[PDB]
Amino acid sequence: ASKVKQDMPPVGGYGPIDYKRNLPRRGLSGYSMFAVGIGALLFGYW
Amino acid sequence: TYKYVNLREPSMDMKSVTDRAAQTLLWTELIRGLGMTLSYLFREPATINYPFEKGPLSPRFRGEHALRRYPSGEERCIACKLCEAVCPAQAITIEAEPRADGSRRTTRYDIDMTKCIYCGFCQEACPVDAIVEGPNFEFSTETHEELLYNKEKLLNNGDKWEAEIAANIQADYLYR
Amino acid sequence: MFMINILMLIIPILLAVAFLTLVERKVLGYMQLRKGPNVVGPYGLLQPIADAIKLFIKEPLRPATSSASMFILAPIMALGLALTMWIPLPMPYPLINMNLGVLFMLAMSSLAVYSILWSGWASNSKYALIGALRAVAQTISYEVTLAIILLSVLLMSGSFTLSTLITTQEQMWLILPAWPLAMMWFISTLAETNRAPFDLTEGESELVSGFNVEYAAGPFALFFMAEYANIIMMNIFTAILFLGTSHNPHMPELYTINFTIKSLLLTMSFLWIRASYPRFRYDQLMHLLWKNFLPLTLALCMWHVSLPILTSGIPPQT
Amino acid sequence: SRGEYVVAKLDDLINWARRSSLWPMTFGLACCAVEMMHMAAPRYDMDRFGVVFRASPRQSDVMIVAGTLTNKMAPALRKVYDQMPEPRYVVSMGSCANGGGYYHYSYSVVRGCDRIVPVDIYVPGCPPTAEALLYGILQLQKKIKREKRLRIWYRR
Amino acid sequence: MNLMLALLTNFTLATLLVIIAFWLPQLNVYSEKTSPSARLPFSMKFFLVAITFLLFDLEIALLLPLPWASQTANLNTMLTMALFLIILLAVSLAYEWTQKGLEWTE
Ligand SMILES: CCCCCCCCCCCCCCCCCC(=O)OC[C@H](COP(=O)(O)OCCN)OC(=O)CCCCCCCCCCCCCCCCC
Ligand SMILES: CCCCCCCCCCCCCCCCCC(=O)OC[C@H](COP(=O)(O)OCCN)OC(=O)CCCCCCCCCCCCCCCCC
Ligand SMILES: CCCCCCCCCCCCO[C@@H]1O[C@H](CO)[C@@H](O[C@H]2O[C@H](CO)[C@@H](O)[C@H](O)[C@H]2O)[C@H](O)[C@H]1O
Ligand code: SF4
Ligand code: SF4
Ligand code: SF4
Repeated sequence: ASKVKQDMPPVGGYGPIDYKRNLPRRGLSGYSMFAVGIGALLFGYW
Repeated sequence: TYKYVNLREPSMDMKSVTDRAAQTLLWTELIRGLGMTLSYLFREPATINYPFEKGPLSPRFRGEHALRRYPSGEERCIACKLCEAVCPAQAITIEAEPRADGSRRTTRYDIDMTKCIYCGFCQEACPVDAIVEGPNFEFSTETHEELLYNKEKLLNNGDKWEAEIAANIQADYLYR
Repeated sequence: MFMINILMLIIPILLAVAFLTLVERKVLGYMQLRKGPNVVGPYGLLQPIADAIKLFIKEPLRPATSSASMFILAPIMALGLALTMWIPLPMPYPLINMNLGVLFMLAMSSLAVYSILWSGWASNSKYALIGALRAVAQTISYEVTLAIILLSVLLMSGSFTLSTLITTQEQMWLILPAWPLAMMWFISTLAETNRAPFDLTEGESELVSGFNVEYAAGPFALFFMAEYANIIMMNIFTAILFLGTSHNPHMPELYTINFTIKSLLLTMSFLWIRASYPRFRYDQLMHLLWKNFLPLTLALCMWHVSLPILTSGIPPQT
Repeated sequence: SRGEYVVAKLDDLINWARRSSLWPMTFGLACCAVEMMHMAAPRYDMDRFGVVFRASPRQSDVMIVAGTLTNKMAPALRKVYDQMPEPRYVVSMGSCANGGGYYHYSYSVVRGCDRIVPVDIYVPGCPPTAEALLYGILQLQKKIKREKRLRIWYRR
Repeated sequence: MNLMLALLTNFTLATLLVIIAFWLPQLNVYSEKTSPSARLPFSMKFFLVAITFLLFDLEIALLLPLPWASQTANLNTMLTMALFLIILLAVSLAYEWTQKGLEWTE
């Protein structure tokens, strides 16, 4: 007899699926940013 | 279970207040949005080169109608009118009588392709796989009258597309 | 000889505008994961030509204008002023070397608001006129910061001569000493030319934005050419002002190549921005000017008057 | 250097420009508008053919009727058509616009938009696939390519 | 002479493009169609933004000579009067701001 064959998940299921929000952290601190910007002005002024 | 989408109170220390001031003045979160569109600029686009390339379809696709035959060339349609009864749009008009040899065959089989909703109910209802929706979807016309198919048009579609229609039926009839 | 020089400026300007329309559609296309024009000519290189022919043989619109003279004057003024803005630009040598070239460019751009006003008057539509008045209010508002920002930078240059900005930046781009002014300058040019996110004439908040509304207008192509000529010109002005290119008198072409690249990149950033952000509300872009840029621009003007004096860095007058 | 030759080549030029720069005014009435939006989306990118996505009715050259035209809506559709500058073309997209479709027998539905405006291309389907609509637009381009306005003028 | 020639050329071409933009469509000979003061009402706010632009624009006229003014020997006087003008420009904004002259809500 031919066994039943229909669309089914693979043995052991499927692998994990991500869904949570992921917005990574980037850049420098506020202090560091303002330091770089002020340093640029001073060098330009000089 | 539920979660809050927007119930975070910002911290009010120097480190944090100055981080938010930097964002306001230095436009950092706006620059971040520019980064995302720049990244897309360097991605391969998803555009296919139609009509040299075609969007993928499946054997179940519901396209232009066609009337089929048996391998001998005899028509499959025996004018039962199940298709005309089920048609949600009343797009099918059938008349029938005994053929010269006594066979039960249609003398009219019209589909108003501008009434049809391309639902595929007719091919589900047909007891002999006579009427099908084939794979053709490129049959737009310049006049309204060209979309009122009579039996001759539909038999011609069957003879035109049978090679593909038969293979698609072979691929899906075990799901039916 | 001079007549050749004029035509060697006007004609390339019109061609750059034509092909900027293609660059905009392809750059916006690829940022949107698609291609944009690539069928009409190889890589869409004939698309500007097909659009130009198509527009000029299209039927003129209805309804009829309220004022025939103002209907005709507005496009003449828009395009005439747009081309005029190019004549003092040093690339590296100007067509017309003006001692007050920067002031000339300010003065001519302040006249560009008349085409908006006249085309609204000639639209024969009450709602279209109200749309024109909102556009004028936006334009003149952001003219205030452009003038004050420009004055602040010239305090480091020392004169109103455009080619003196080249000498001023011989050692270093002015964007370093003046990046806060460059930021507000660049946004003001976007708002001045009614570019996204400041393109409310093409937005959804106008009384005439409804698709089924109609009013006297056109020709569309001539107004469109004038607008895009100003986009390029403003970005050329931005490069000269803040990203000065070194000029070698014996190899002027090197200036032109480097100067053209910077202008192109700045122009592409206009397209970049249009792809990236939603549109401002009218009251919000007024708030941006009057309650953010203007207070900071006045403060930075005070600073740039004082800074050369207190550092003993006043520039020369000649 | 006959006038027939020059008129023939001038026809090809203006026909080329008009079909290569087709600006549609999409009248998104119902479901079919979704497939029209999938024709603009990245996979098919109608803009790559010179067919700008969102164009104002003042500059549009073709009206696409994408959905059911009800009686209450018919006057507004005719008004837009009358305000389109020429040359103007109409594409009827989907069963509803073609002939009423599923709602053909309704008291409130116009049985085909060709009772209101002249239609150049009929695109069948409920809805036509985005590719089917694109096929229809390319069919309109070839119809424009066949135009002979100047040849007919020359023989008047 | 050159500037006059440039202005004449620029506005001459703009004029020719405009008239041919209006005549060239008449080659098609399209069919005939045969189918079509007072307040606006104007908001006071739109008038007041225009007036504010003007008064701010007049103060900018007084600030334009600043690049030349910095070449003077009397720098202390010049700097005092330059900052005085810009500050009064700021005071005009502050007065407008704190009397809700910059609002768009009715
Ligand atoms: C030593 C001392 C020397 C003294 C001088 C020291 C000065 C340095 C410290 C000051 C820094 C000044 C920064 C200058 C930028 C102006 C800041 C600004 O006004 O942005 C805030 C504005 C409003 O922000 P919002 O959060 O909406 O509301 C706040 C008001 N309630 O929001 C905005 O303006 C956002 C921008 C709106 C437009 C968005 C679309 C464009 C974004 C992309 C631009 C990319 C960068 C362009 C760079 C071009 C350079 C050529
Ligand atoms: C048509 C395309 C042409 C381009 C061709 C290809 C070349 C690409 C070059 C473009 C470079 C910009 C693209 C990359 C931008 C994306 C990087 C990024 O996302 O950084 C985000 C970073 C973090 O932001 P955030 O998460 O909010 O953190 C806040 C507290 N840390 O945010 C930041 O750190 C921002 C730091 C910079 C802030 C500077 C503020 C503006 C100052 C104006 C100076 C402009 C100087 C440059 C102008 C050009 C002259 C060279
Ligand atoms: C020698 C050169 C001769 C001049 C040639 C001029 C060719 C002009 C080609 C334009 C190509 C299409 O370019 C595109 O047009 C449409 C207008 O329909 C613009 O569309 C924009 O303006 C219209 C209103 O005017 C809005 O309804 C629309 O929402 C907005 O996006 C796009 O911002 C622009 O990217
Ligand atoms: S597909 Fe549906 S609507 Fe069309 S003829 Fe068959 S049953 Fe009728
Ligand atoms: S097509 Fe099939 S269902 Fe319809 S009348 Fe013929 S045999 Fe019956
Ligand atoms: S034809 Fe079909 S898909 Fe299109 S509007 Fe009508 S019911 Fe919807």
